[PDB]
Amino acid sequence: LLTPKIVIIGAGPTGLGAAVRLTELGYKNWHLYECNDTPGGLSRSFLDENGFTWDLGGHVIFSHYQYFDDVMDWAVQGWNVLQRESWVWVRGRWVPYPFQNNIHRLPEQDRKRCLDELVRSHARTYTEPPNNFEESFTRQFGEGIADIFMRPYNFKVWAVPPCLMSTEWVEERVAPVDLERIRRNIQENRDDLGWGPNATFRFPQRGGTGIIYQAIKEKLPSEKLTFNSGFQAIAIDADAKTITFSNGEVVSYDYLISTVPFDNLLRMTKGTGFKGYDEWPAIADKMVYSSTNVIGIGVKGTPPPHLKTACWLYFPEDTSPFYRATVFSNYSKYNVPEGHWSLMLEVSESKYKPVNHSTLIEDCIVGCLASNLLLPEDLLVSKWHYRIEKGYPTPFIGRNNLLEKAQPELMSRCIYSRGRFGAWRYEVGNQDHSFMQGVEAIDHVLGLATEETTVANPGRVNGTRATTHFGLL
Ligand SMILES: Cc1cc2nc3c(=O)[nH]c(=O)nc-3n(C[C@H](O)[C@H](O)[C@H](O)COP(=O)(O)OP(=O)(O)OC[C@H]3O[C@@H](n4cnc5c(N)ncnc54)[C@H](O)[C@@H]3O)c2cc1C
Ligand SMILES: O=c1ccn([C@@H]2O[C@H](COP(=O)(O)OP(=O)(O)O)[C@@H](O)[C@H]2O)c(=O)[nH]1
Repeated sequence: LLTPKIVIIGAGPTGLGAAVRLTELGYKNWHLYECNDTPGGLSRSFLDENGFTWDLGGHVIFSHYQYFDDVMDWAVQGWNVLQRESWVWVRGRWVPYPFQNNIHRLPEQDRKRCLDELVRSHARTYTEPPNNFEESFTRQFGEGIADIFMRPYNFKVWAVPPCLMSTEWVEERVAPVDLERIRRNIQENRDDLGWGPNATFRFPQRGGTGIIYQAIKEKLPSEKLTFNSGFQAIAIDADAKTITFSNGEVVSYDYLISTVPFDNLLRMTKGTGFKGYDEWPAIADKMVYSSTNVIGIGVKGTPPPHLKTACWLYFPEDTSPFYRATVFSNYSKYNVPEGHWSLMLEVSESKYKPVNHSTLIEDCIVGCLASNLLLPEDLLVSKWHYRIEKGYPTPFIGRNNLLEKAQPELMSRCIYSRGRFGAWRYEVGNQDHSFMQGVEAIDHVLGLATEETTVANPGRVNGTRATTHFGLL
């Protein structure tokens, strides 16, 4: 009776993060609402008619937090730990990831060009920092690496011209180069391997990453969770402190942990005394994102020799519509029926880059044949396609300024908008980040913590590993 009623909207990792922290604390006065039947949001998994396990782009787990690792161990027994083997298909070669560090694997002419332009851009200095991502990577890597990889690959994944993107999200995503190391790589044909936070990752033996959140759902108190299409939140009244759902039910909260898209939130949230309130519709309109198409191809037999131990593959060239392919069957044999393997292809989509959905599956197959993934004789089963409206929250120029206009106003009225699209911060938009934003929001609501470091300070969380444990393990 004395504790605040905490309501969580969304059973993705962020929402489930909040629910797990509350459960760990033995907190009783909360409830979680989800409009889908399945927990896990963008990290959910599917099982098809033919025994193929699929998900939304071949998710792998790589945690920045001891807490989240403990939760993984608690929720799921039976993990595979893999060494990342990732490649770029470009100029007819398999270039080890990251592209920019491994230009010695390009054909001679392209390698020379890449090296020469890197030397050239090193020779050019500038009074002001780059104003955008394209200016940044062009100055940093030179015109060779920009033209061959950065420019075409980035438009291909983001579906937004990179000159419209900010430059501060890149810390753990875009690897730097060192001219001396590259020259030596070229003399020795020495691959530069191991860079990045996912150089090692873990993957559940059965059920994909989505089994994590299905297991978590099972471990939480059933009467505190609602999974039902009628419980899609469609209006928030911040004065009354109520949520109205599509089925017409109205419920109260003292605190709201919202994980719905930030633009959706702004559009459906009413109240008085919000500073800047009448700007909210224009703010919502300015939030840039790409949609994501996932295509699953089930294949009879076993992968060809070059893909035997591959994880994921990058495709900058226009001979394929997908920016990435994942050999999902290499993450776990239980992902496919006996005697098969599988590819998962991702194709980005936006107003800048429209997609013809009626030909999408066939176009991907043509892409696979032209990109060394499939052969004409391959026998395909379980062709599958799924489209996600909000796939990547683009780190567009001005993003922070926009978030700063409204987020503090929402928080002052006990509304915490968190998660991949809840907070719209790509650089802390993976599963561990999201889950932890949920955990940290709960700590902040309950006064157990002064700050929410993940959502507020991406530099700090991605530079250190958080040490603190999860009690239930
Ligand atoms: C192609 C792709 C590949 C990815 N790969 C990786 C990876 O390899 N590793 C990794 O760690 N992360 C990966 N991610 C990121 C991962 O998907 C997210 O970090 C995570 O799913 C975000 O969780 P979230 O709960 O903040 O949002 P979501 O996961 O989208 O969860 C939000 C939930 O809210 C619900 N909801 C929305 N609106 C309402 C409403 N109005 N009413 C009621 N419920 C609502 C939704 O149904 C959903 O279930 C990938 C993402 C994509 C798109
Ligand atoms: O060889 C590479 C591959 C990717 N990237 C950059 O790293 C970013 C993140 O890509 P990744 O596959 O790591 O993240 P994801 O798309 O899965 O979120 C991309 O946008 C690229 O700009 C890069 O610099 N070199």
